[PDB]
Amino acid sequence: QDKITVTSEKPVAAADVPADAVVVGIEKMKYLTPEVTIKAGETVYWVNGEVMPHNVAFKKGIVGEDAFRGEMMTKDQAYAITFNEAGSYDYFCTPHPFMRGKVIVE
Ligand SMILES: [Cu+2]
Repeated sequence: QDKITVTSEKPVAAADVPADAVVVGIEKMKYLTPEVTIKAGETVYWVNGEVMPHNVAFKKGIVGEDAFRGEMMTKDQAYAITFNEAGSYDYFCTPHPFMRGKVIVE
């Protein structure tokens, strides 16, 4: 089905993120780590630092045949995606498509 596994449909509190996680922070309309590289099976967390809501989304054909739109995080919410397959995955923020980043899975 999908190259990815979503954990929780819902955003979790940043207080729920584990200490050893790879975390991509979001501040000032930017993903703070624009290119992160993990191994298949690892989970990436995004944590929104600001009051502007931000999500993580994938166009069609990137993590599956369909498009994927994560739920919106408000301030200090976090969001997790587990990447099962090796590859390069671009995401963007649905209401702010100039916000982009990528995950390299190997
Ligand atoms: Cu955004």
